[PDB]
Amino acid sequence: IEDLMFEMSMWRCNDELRARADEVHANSRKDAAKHYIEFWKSIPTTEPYRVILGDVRDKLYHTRERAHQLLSNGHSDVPVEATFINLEQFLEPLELCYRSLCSCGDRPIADGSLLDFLRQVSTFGLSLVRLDIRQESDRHTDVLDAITTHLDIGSYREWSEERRQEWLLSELSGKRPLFGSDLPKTEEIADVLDTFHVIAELPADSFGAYIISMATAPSDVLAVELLQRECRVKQPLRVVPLFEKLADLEAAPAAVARLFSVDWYKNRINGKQEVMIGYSDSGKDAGRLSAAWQLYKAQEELVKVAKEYGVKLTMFHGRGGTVGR
Amino acid sequence: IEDLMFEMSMWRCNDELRARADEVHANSRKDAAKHYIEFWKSIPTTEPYRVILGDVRDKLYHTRERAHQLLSNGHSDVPVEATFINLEQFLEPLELCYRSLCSCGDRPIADGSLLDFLRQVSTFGLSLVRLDIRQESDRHTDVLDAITTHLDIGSYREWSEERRQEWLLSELSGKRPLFGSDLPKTEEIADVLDTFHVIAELPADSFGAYIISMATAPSDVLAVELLQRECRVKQPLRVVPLFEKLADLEAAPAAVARLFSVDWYKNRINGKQEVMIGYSDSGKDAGRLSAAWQLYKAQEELVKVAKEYGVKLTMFHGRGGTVGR
Ligand SMILES: [Cl-]
Repeated sequence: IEDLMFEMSMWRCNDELRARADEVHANSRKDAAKHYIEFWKSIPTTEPYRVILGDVRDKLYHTRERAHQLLSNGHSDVPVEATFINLEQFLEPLELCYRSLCSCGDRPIADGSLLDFLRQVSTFGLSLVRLDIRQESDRHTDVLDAITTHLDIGSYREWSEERRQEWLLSELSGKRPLFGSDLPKTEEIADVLDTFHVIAELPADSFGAYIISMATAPSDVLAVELLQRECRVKQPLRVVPLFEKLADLEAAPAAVARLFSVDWYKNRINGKQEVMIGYSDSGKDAGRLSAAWQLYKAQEELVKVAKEYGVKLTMFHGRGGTVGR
Repeated sequence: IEDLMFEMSMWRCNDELRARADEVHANSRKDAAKHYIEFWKSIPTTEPYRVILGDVRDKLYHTRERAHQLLSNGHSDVPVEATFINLEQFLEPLELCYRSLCSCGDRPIADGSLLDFLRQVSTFGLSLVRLDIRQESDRHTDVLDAITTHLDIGSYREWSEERRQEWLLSELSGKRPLFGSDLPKTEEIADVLDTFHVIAELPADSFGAYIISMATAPSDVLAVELLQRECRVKQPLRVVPLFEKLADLEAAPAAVARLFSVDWYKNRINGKQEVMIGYSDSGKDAGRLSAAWQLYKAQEELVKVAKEYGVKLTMFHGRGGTVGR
């Protein structure tokens, strides 16, 4: 950011960026700000790009200090409003600089370091990569079974698929909390519940998708959805199944259509769905050729099903480095 | 405590108090401890009573400091283990000094300042007085009705006494949380829920009884019990009805017997029940004579009911200062 501030030494801006620069120079905090090396003096309105980028540097500093404290200890005294909280609270001031530069005939300048920076921000965000959480279905099954046993209502394990679907649906559309603090938990059970609490405690733009290994029925996706909602995951992430064994690839389109049939999920999925297609285990239990061909059929029929339900499908290819995977 | 430390200058103790004083002088924290004015030097095992009472002063000092912080700000860094947390963790060392003194033929000394102190602790505890929480039944009903309405299960208001009873019982004996953070609350609703949260945050020996104004049915007491359990009140306080209007005094023995009829409540009540008897409103809506007489009969029949159910009843007489109350 300091190198970018050095280059954005222009003085022409449109009335927009001038107004905003006046805003920042208003709350300029006439202080020494000696923790910085460069630009430790309050930036003058002569060079307005440097003013706005100056506020951007302050919010970066405080974001770094907050993350470093949050990591090094368990907590941080750094105020959240002093940091970039949004993926675009960061982007906004840079967008403004770009609009101003183009407005003032400086598109060549704007397409330089400022553009590089814009693409880095829009591409990498506040957390360099979005993290996926992958876990096998049977662990979610164990969790739910502990819950239904504890609620004196049966055993989710022993329940047929239809019973699982109806119950999960009723609990997702219901308004009463499920388990409480007093739920008996295995180390595994508490592992997955705690991972959900960890996901809820953390920023939304840090995570990607929750991938369910050995997914076979909608009860598994709905299970993860309910387990998220009940772990108070404020902005729950998209759930995606992983079909890797060959039989799962044969049965996959049927299962996806049956999932989209659920009006609730089709309404909350918001027209977009991702499903992972594994390449590792297919050519292991059956013929490599049979695996490749069945994969082709799988992609084809998955797209068919998604178009049939008016949902934008993006398929996740779990390819390896070796041709055998 | 310092004056007590000064008088307890004996050198004879039994082996019990000797062992303990040696323990305390072991972890004596060989430091300056200059915040105290008197006894700032590590107390020598020569004066064992002073060793023990000296530790008592450390725990009192830290208890006062924690209480003062907890009051003046919202929180305290003072570790809880440094304080007296139990109303008798305090009593123990003093009991020990008393036992030791009597062992050594010093019962007279034990019956001086030490005894006064024992009685002051055992009578006033860590919180000078135990605080009652009183609220009228209709407010608990409003809360419950908001919950049953929000849970799309009906209207607690419109429900018969029997329906209220069966539902409350099922919820008391159930293990699932009731409402969540998303329960719509009036300012009154959130008032009573918040008082329960305040009760849960605070120590148990700080509170006494929860008095229900306008109590008429077991549903009212069961209601307060459920609201305590659901507000995570770890050690819920005893619920006690208040009969003050003349009709309520007439119906009181019946309503109290009807309460004891619920085996669930009678088994949890631990053989003890308190019920309040108001003296203010009776001689206002009827005569003073009719009210006095009805109060007498009411006490009589209440005792009969409690003896029939093997419950030790203690009655709370809300007498005023004027004869008319
Ligand atoms: Cl119980």
